[PDB]
Amino acid sequence: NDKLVELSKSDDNWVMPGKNYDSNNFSDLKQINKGNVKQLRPAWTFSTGLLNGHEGAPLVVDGKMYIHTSFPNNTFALGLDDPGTILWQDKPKQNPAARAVACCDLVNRGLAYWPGDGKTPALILKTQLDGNVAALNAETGETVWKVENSDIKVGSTLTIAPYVVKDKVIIGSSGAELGVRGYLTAYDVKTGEQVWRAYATGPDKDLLLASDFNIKNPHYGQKGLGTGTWEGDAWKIGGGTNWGWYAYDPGTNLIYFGTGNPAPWNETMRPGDNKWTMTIFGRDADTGEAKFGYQKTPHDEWEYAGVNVMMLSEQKDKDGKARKLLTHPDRNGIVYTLDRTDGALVSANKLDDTVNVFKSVDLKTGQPVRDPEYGTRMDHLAKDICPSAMGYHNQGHDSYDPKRELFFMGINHICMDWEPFMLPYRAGQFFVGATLNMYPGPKGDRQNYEGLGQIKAYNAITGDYKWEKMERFAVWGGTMATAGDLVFYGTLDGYLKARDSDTGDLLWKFKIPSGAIGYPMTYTHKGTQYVAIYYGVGGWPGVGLVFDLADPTAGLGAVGAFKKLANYTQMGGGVVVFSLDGKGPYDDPNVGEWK
Amino acid sequence: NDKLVELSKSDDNWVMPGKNYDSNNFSDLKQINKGNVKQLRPAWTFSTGLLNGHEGAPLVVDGKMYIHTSFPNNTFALGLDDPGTILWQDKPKQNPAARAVACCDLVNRGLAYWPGDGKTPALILKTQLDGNVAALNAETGETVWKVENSDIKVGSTLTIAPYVVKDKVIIGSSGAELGVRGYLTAYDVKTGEQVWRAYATGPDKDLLLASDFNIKNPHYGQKGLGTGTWEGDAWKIGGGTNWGWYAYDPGTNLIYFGTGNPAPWNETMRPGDNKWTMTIFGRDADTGEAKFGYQKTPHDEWEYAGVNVMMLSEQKDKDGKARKLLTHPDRNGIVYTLDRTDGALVSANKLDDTVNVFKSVDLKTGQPVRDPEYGTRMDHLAKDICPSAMGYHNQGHDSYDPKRELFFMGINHICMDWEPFMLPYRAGQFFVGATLNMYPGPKGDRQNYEGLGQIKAYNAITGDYKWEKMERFAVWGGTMATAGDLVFYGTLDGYLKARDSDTGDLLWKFKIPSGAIGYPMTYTHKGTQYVAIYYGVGGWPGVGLVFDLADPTAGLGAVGAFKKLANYTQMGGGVVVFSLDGKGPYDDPNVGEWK
Amino acid sequence: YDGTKCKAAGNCWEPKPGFPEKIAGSKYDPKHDPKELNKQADSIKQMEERNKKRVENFKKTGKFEYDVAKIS
Amino acid sequence: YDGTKCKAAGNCWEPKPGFPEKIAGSKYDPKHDPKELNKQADSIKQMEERNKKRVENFKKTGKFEYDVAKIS
Ligand SMILES: O=C(O)c1cc(C(=O)O)c2c(n1)C(=O)C(=O)c1cc(C(=O)O)[nH]c1-2
Ligand SMILES: O=C(O)c1cc(C(=O)O)c2c(n1)C(=O)C(=O)c1cc(C(=O)O)[nH]c1-2
Ligand SMILES: [Ca+2]
Ligand SMILES: [Ca+2]
Repeated sequence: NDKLVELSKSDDNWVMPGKNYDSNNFSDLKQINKGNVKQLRPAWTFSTGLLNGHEGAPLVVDGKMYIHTSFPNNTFALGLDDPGTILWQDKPKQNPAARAVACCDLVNRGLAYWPGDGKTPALILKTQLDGNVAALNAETGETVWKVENSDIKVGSTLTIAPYVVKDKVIIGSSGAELGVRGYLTAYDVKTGEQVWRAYATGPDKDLLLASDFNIKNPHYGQKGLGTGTWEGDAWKIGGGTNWGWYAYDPGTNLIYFGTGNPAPWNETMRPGDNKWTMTIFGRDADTGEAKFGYQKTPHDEWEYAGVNVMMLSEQKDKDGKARKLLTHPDRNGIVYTLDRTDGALVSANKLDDTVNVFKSVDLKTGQPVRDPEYGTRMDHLAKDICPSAMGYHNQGHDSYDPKRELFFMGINHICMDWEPFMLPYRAGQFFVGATLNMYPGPKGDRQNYEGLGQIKAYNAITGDYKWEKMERFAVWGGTMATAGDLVFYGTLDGYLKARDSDTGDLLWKFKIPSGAIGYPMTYTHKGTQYVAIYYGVGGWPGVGLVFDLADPTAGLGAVGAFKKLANYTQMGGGVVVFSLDGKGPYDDPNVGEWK
Repeated sequence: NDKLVELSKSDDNWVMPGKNYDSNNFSDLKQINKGNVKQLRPAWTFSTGLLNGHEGAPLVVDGKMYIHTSFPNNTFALGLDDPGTILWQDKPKQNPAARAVACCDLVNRGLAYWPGDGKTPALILKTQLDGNVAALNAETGETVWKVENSDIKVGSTLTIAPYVVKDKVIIGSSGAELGVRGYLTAYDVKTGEQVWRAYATGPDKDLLLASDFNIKNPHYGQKGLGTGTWEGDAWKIGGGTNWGWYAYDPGTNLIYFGTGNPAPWNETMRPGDNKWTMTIFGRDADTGEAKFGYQKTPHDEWEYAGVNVMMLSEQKDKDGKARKLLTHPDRNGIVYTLDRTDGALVSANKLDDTVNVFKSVDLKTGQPVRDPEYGTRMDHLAKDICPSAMGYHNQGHDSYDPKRELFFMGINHICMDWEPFMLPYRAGQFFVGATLNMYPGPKGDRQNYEGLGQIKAYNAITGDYKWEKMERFAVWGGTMATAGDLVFYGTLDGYLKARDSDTGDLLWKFKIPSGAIGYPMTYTHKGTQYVAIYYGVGGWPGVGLVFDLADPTAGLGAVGAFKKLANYTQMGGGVVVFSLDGKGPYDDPNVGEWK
Repeated sequence: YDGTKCKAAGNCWEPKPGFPEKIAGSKYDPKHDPKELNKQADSIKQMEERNKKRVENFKKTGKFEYDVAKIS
Repeated sequence: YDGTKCKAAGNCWEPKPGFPEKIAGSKYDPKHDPKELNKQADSIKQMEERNKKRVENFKKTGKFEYDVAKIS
């Protein structure tokens, strides 16, 4: 969408998840920099009135901030000139039954925005846990249109954020833990009319493949694998849902995203590669057809849902060739980097050297070399597998410094024990079939259950890690970087941290109300630069804390892994905005007063 | 308790509700003053993980901060050197049925503290909505003893904060809206053993009166009125519960507090003065016997629950006599000031001149001159009565500047329409019997429903108001004043404000996450002075927002009165701590990190 | 009724124009069931009874037990 | 099974030592009920059907109505 592209070039805007179509989460603003960060302080705050995990980040467009919350997914609009006054609010009424079919806490990654043409006004697009997708009038908040995308009666819910490309909205899908066959849909932003819908498994017809799909990398596989790599109708409940993030290149007109884990978790019941879940896709924005597809984890047996963030860039490869790339830190512990024009593998390195599920990833066959010693299977107990189902990198949205050519990623250091079990499939009921036990990785304190995370600076071409740092808990919600030589990010134990982009030294941090599982964002308003971030621990890692679970194997094993989380934080829900010296709207105490 | 008295003299302590036994809420700390207030910023925050109203204020003793929350009444302990780490937490398991019998939101005014003698360790005393009173080990958080004070099956709950005097704990009571006969109890802080329990209605034996009760003011009334001013057994469900605050004078060894409104609200069903509710009491800490009792609102017909704050002081009266006083801003709109040694009336002025329920308060008969035009009664609709049942002053705990001899009070500007109705009494069910309709007072905007509050500086001897200021909403949770010439207080629309003690000019304010219904408190830690305050709107004024009510007469009429509250705030729950320039524990980003 | 004239010290209630001096047997008679009016009192002397046991036991054993059922 | 040898492009799955090449009729047969396996597909073409009505109506009337029942 060219207004969006234009708008995203503005520093007092943040018009889409990931800031821009490259989704680098990078700001050219250098007002707040490593020289003055130690003066960063809260300018104002806003409680959303809800508990549970608060993922994503707010949007700032045309002097207004749009805030989204966890279930029941409310939407608020604040005037940057007087944030204490809620311009309008949308409070959906949803079937409380949706709560029962949500695997990993009642979260939502964010709102999208469409500029408007003329006949139609600017719109705020949102998704609801219950499956509805709605378009709200950006200025009044009234509903322009609302349609059904996912049906909870079958286990399908929605947590992903919408994505606006040209004049269409892209909606993902969630539910693999309940055997939901994945599919992403494109709607007409103006009317809610369905343009195209592609599935992750089954007949090529449902897959919506371009006639030249993977023509440049025939070994990735091509026609017939949607059913070929499955036994019988198994694919019908094969999973592959996409609930992560997207990236877009106007040049190729391709939408870049990854599909999720196949169902069930029980490896033994899914003989075959399970094309096409766990795969990096290149789809044409308008037609929906896939031009290339590389499967990261053939026949998954760890739940390495391959939906993680896509970050685009342009760099020279080891041959000095300029390449249009896409970097992808997957759940399986490998950071993939492909040519975003034909899908060629450029590099696939381990996030951490403790990764042991794969010996390596053969760049010329594209297949990952499996170390049998760590696979899973019926009637067996696999131990000390890394990464765990939570992966060495999850839902967090990282960032990339175009100048340094460095990706700052929020890593997970968690391994697991695993043993599957048989179970029937009943639409509407969980279809996991595996009991896990997770704990800190080799570099963490396995005794006191701490040292579950890390943050590193990485180069996709060299594969070198400029620097690495250990975090008490997994760095779950992503990072953001500015030209001020800073890298900001929130932590589960309830901090907003800033590190030197070059050395990784911790320069500053603040104690926010609750753990952070979303990414920071920054904007300027009337000359002042602000940094905002949501607070409210939750998501998979906070499951035990949220639903008050004690059994270490509860919450699909997550509970045990974060047993110490409750000594550093409690639930919460809101936004904290920082500015140099806390400068803000109310510096003149009379603004907002009653006269 | 002499250690408490001693401890309260320390600036890095806040050992009891109201700061000290005089309960002036005054700090001699002048680090933060009207000269540098504009630099006050958030040092750190803490979400309590619960929604609903957060009243009271935290305690700070021996380098630790103790935080209390709303139902289910959790307790947290934070180390001032590293607040991000929860030392210990107490999470009570309570019958969810307690929620149904709570008139005004699931709040709790705070924790109390007992120094410990030798055999027994320092204790944190707390009350629970379900009626239990518990003593926790101040350092470990384990339960030392727990006893039943109120039974929810009969409508009696607990929201008041404990009060430690010498070696006993004083527990109030709540439930008049369900016809609960009031009684306060004194327990042995060491064992939980009941020492004495006095009731607010009935036989003098239950009233626990000293043989010389009101000997200095026989006209107040003496023996036999506990039943004499009622018809039949009506007193048995007469109300009079005490859920406000106390004050204590070691000199007189008297505990000062006020009793609540009689039941039901239906004036017609309670013929008689209803001794002894709505009365200011002077009870001996050890024996429990009452040495004086002045009834503020004989035969209440507006629900002017007389439980408001008691603030002691020593001033010269108009005759130049030095007097040991007690000032009491009541719900009925009159600020009473009596001699705290014999209970003599010294002054009784109107909080605001718009008070019309009483023409005046005759100082030599002690009776308030009633203006029939605004009373209530069966088969009639009273209109434009001021103050409303919410009163011109509620549960908020104000403060007093000993140097200026000024009381800074958080006032309510709300009037009401009223009409009672007959109804049976069934233990366990509400027994209100009156339908109200409230709105802004004369000085507010009755059109847009704003201008519901005000804050004033008042002199008890002169009756003069040094200054008055209008607030958008009622100033519900009290104020705190320091030698820095500042008066801090939180607002329902979600600010922490500071005004010049002399002029009342707004010098600074900050936007906290949610409305504030508790009072601010201040302490020093390692030389730095901090100001903390809870956030999380609720209580009676937030009822509509909390339980999502729309009917203006819902929430006992409160709903309509605060219909605009939801445009400025949402629920929340936590603590915000401010310090000059935001200086704090984490100025060195490495403190609290994982190594 | 303006509260100024008192039958006796501390007793100044007067019925409003048109209302009985005693609502007993009047249109406005509550007709309260003494069965109900006494529930609160029993509630307390049971609570006091249990607490008595809890406290005494604590004094005796030095260990506090809340469940009266488990006290001997 | 190390994923290195492939029956064909994009197809490299091999059974682990001791497991069938086809779980059909084996100890590990899911025995999935096709009745169940088809619930999801119907769910979608009903949702698409309703949305079709909602959208078309919106285009027609210029007014959006979510309740299909109220659409004519
Ligand atoms: O298969 C699925 O469709 C699906 C959906 C989601 C979700 O919607 O949030 C998660 C996962 N899987 C998953 O495996 C997991 O790692 C996870 C973590 C979180 C989180 O919000 O922290 N969501 C999800
Ligand atoms: O009669 C009673 O026992 C009783 C109890 C309480 C309470 O416990 O909080 C309130 C009231 N009355 C009352 O009239 C009212 O004004 C009120 C406001 C609030 C509040 O927390 O904001 N509590 C109470
Ligand atoms: Ca999953
Ligand atoms: Ca009351």
